[PDB]
Amino acid sequence: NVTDLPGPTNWPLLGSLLEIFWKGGLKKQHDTLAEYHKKYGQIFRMKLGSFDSVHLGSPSLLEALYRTESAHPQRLEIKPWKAYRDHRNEAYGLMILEGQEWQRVRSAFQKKLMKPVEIMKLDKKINEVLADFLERMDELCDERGRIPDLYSELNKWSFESICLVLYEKRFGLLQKETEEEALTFITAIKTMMSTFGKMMVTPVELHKRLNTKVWQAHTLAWDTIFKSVKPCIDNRLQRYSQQPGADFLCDIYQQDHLSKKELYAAVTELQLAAVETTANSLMWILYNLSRNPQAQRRLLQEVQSVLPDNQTPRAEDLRNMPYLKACLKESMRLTPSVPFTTRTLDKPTVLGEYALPKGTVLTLNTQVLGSSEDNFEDSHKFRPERWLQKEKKINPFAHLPFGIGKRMCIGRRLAELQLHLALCWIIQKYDIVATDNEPVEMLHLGILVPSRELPIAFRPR
Ligand code: HEM
Ligand SMILES: OC[C@@H]1O[C@@H](OCCCCCC2CCCCC2)[C@@H](O)[C@@H](O)[C@H]1O[C@@H]1O[C@H](CO)[C@@H](O)[C@H](O)[C@@H]1O
Ligand SMILES: OC[C@@H]1O[C@@H](OCCCCCC2CCCCC2)[C@@H](O)[C@@H](O)[C@H]1O[C@@H]1O[C@H](CO)[C@@H](O)[C@H](O)[C@@H]1O
Repeated sequence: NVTDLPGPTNWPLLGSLLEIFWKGGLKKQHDTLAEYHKKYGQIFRMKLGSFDSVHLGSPSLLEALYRTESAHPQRLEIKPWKAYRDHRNEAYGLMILEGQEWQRVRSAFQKKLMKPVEIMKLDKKINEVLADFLERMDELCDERGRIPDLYSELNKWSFESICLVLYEKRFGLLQKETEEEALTFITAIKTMMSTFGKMMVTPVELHKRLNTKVWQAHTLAWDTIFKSVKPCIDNRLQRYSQQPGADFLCDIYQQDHLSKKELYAAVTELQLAAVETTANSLMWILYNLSRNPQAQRRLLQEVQSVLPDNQTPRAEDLRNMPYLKACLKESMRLTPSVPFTTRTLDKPTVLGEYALPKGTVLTLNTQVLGSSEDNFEDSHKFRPERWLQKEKKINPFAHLPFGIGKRMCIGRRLAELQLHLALCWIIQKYDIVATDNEPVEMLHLGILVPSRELPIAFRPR
């Protein structure tokens, strides 16, 4: 068939853009899609307005796509960012780069942020950050052990951290009398990150022509952002000019031939695609911990066994902490920072008892895979163990917080590194206890963030 989908009644003009609201709206989209999947099975499809797409929610369909993968996979078109690059005449980046052009840049970095021997080498820099972060932590801690604006806090950490990795400089976000251009560049990011959203459901080209107030905002946001990044990536190059092998950036710029104009673009989308996501999972892991004392116990122990005394962690030991590394796992399978990624076919393909029309929009509901009762017994349970007892099962195509395919998360490594170190110093110097036992809903706003302030307390030892 072709119209056997099935899916939710196709109600006039809107499509399912009805229930989607008469159920919570966009911020609860992941939930309702989760139900349809429960309903209409492994695969179906819906149309929000004139937007049509088919949802994939199974380990089968996932391999049944991984294998049929193309050389240049591609997700939805982020036209607004593209619009800006063309307008202002700037390069593109792995988020929007395409086909050959993409594959080129990917390879160059891809081969350096996903190679342990290299990533692990970030070792100290991260700790330097982790250091000042905790040093500031107890200061923010009141006496109940709580932090006001935790997310905001963890975001500062992840920002400051990744920029030490990218521009090789501290921005001073972790302590007063050190902000200013720190936050203008931050706002620029925050403004830009909300505005572009509006030129997606609306004709960016139309906007541009009318020079709409919104077009101008987004423009300026990015105009600024590129002005904050450029010099940072010019100092890093002028500094490791005659020192081959040293700077991973300067090495790409020279023996992978890429223009400063391309590096600027690539780095920036790296930062953008980094920070919040990172911070976001860090917070959900903490949260899950605060709700499972036993598992936090078995975790503390493993952090004392491998680190007797309050000594500083180091990339490596992680090899000796299978419960922690898998705590971060299960955490992501129960509370994913990212619910789903999207793909575009560029050749008709086979899925379900169906075959897709080529050029179709696919929404890989990588979330739902977490409750696949056939791969996860008691899906609604935080069990860092299932990922350890080597008697288990779990086909890699059931847990994919970083996306499947070769156009999957390029950060994954360095992300997990950071989410492994910080989490050591945390569970080290602090106990993580629940401030309360009342409901906390996940809300899609780019990445599942929580409905309210996280009810978790940081009591010292
Ligand atoms: C807990 C942290 C993170 C999660 C869960 C995560 C999530 C993902 C996911 C699910 C994708 C989509 C994959 C697909 O197309 O199927 C993605 C793409 C990507 N991520 Fe992350 N990410 C995180 C951190 C990082 C970090 C720290 C960086 C930056 C160095 C990074 C940068 C990117 C980039 C540049 C892409 C686009 C790659 C391309 O298609 O060319 N990520 N990420
Ligand atoms: O930019 C990330 C997300 O990507 C955006 O684009 C993809 C979704 C397309 C529908 C979005 C629009 C629907 C109605 C008009 C406004 C948003 C949306 O998810 C958007 O809500 C957006 O959420 C945005 O991220 C912010 C958090 O830093 C939100 O506070 C902000 O409102 C912004 O919308
Ligand atoms: O969260 C917003 C979107 O929600 C879904 O619908 C998006 C369009 C929203 C439909 C329009 C609604 C808002 C205004 C018009 C009426 C209702 C999916 O596309 C989903 O993949 C999602 O698409 C978004 O894509 C962005 C790409 O950067 C990311 O924020 C993220 O992938 C997100 O899912």
